[PDB]
Amino acid sequence: IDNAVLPEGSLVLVTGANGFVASHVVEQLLEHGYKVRGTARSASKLANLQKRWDAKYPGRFETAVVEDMLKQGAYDEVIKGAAGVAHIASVVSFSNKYDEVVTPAIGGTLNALRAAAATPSVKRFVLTSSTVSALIPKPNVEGIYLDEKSWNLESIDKAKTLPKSLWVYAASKTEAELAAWKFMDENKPHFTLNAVLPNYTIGTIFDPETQSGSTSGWMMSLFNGEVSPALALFPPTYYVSAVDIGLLHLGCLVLPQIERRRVYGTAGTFDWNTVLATFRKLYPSKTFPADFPDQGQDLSKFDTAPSLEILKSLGRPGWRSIEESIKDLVGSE
Repeated sequence: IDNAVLPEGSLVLVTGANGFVASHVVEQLLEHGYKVRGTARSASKLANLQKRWDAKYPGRFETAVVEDMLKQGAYDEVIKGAAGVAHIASVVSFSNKYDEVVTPAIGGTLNALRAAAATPSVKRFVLTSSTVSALIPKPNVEGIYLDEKSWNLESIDKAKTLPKSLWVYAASKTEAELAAWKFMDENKPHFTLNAVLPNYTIGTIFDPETQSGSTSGWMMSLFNGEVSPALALFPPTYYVSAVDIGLLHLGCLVLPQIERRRVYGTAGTFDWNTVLATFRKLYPSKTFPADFPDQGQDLSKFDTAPSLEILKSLGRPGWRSIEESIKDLVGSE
């Protein structure tokens, strides 16, 4: 990578490396010559992914165990020697008290930032956030533009008032990311922070046994013919390729021109009927559900300027298409 701020072969700590999105961040780091120390709550969580990375990138991936993200000193061992940190682990609480969800969300974010601030070798920190820190999609509503100053302030109220799950998740992601930027502003540490905000990530599932509770796992369920009533809870939104998400994290870790940015992972709009149409083109002889009721379309637009700058600097023309992203997940013919 031209002008990479982390020298080739540098070590990057990736927390929560067994997650679906996180595993694509790992893969792109390893693909570009970096060493990765990937954490999980137990070594068994990473066993299958470790075997893949041991074959594909021998000697470049190391499993690490961080059982408790919230513990003081949780990262004291695994941060050592790291030049970059991709913080993809999070504590997701299902408590019916708002503070019991938002407190560990913020705490897990700050715990990693504090460890990085205490480690002089860390030059770059990338936080995995979500487009829900900007908005929950509003189908068929015009005039919505999201830029790097857009925040889901609406979600905090709804999470405290509604007698839902999506709004509570949105509020916790919003508060966690705000706490990260506030940490940088209060403490002015020696490293630079960027955040990647994926929308609906579509790509290859490297380990289906453990990664099927993910955006791509739910899509794979539909490919196999299942029609959960829960599909109606997903509004029309933007997709993004899993490879592209990995590249966006890589660019946030190594590209000199990307500093203090919120990088939207928002390639194009889609709904479940777009997915079904793509399935039918990829597998014309496979049986798929007929179209779902119309849910409207996402008419919002995101400022993807830093995202496209990253992709171009990394040798990509632009976003991977939804057809290619879904093919990465399900194959073709």
